[PDB]
Amino acid sequence: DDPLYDEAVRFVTESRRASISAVQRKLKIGYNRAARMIEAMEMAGVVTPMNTNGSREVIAPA
Amino acid sequence: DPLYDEAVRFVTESRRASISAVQRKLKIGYNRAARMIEAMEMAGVVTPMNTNGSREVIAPA
Amino acid sequence: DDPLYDEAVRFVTESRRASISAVQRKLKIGYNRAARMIEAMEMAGVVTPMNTNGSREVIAPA
DNA sequence: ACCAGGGCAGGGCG
DNA sequence: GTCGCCCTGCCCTGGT
Repeated sequence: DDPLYDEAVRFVTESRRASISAVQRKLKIGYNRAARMIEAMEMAGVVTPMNTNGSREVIAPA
Repeated sequence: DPLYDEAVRFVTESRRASISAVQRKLKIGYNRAARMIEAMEMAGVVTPMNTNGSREVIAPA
Repeated sequence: DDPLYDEAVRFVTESRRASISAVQRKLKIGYNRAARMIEAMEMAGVVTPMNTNGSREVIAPA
């Protein structure tokens, strides 16, 4: 539902970075907003769940 | 970034170009500090990273 | 004026270890928080600046 | 009442 | 074992 969602998924899948932090940097948005889009990406199988140390890997092809 | 000149002044005086040093100095987060180091690199104030990961400051103090 | 500064100073001066990492572990604080306090100790003459070889020494007595 | 980003601790690396 | 720095996620300030 976020206007930036499509752009966030593009960034994530092109850059191969699945971090909330990286999205915040690229789109100049806050933690809550970026976290929600990442959670949507997880919910939609674009991005992995995080492992114990918080890192995720990009599922979707670029 | 409105703090760009301050960051430039900091690195050119200290000769330190770590993201973290700038982040602490300017009381800012990692993302904003990284962005500023990137701007300094694009403006020739500091070098890009070498093999290990360290930058040199090119601008005079 | 970090609340934990005096505590950090007592640990550094007792241990003779002027290290950001040792303070992190001793106090259970983040890297930047510990680094800020080491920097503060440098400016106050409690520890030396970082040497060109990396190292730091404690100046102040225990 | 909103919301970017700075407060926090620390894992993963050279 | 040790070190410092990059970059992370999570929590809550700061602000016109």
